[PDB]
Amino acid sequence: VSTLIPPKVVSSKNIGSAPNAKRIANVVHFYKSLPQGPAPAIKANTRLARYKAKYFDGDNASGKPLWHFALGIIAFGYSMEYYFH
Amino acid sequence: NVIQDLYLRELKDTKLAPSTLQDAEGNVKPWNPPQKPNLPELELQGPEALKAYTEQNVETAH
Repeated sequence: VSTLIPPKVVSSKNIGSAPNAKRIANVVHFYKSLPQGPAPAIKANTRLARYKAKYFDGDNASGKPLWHFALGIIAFGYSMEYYFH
Repeated sequence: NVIQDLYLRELKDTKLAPSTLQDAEGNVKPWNPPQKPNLPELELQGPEALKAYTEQNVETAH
């Protein structure tokens, strides 16, 4: 007898599976995606964007800024020692 | 001799024995006609079924 009409009806496979949710996510995310992100920090300029760039970038974490930062406070109180003495 | 006597007697005095076609009819199956030419009923006639089917099974194909 005469075949039923379901095989030629589709209209809820688009909620029917899980990658639909991911699809509607990644059509927004990827379509308006940039090839590369914006920045790993770069502001501190006054001849100190260089200080941050050399020391406090993702390029390295090394003891050089620590030494520098320590020395600033040492220079304050060391001069003040002779202001107190 | 006796052959001739029998031949003559037999043939002459009764050739065939009685028979009647009318009597035969009772003892044999009579022709009887098929009843109705028949016409097949209109199967699933019209969109009454279709409108019903589209609604009934709106089932998708997954």
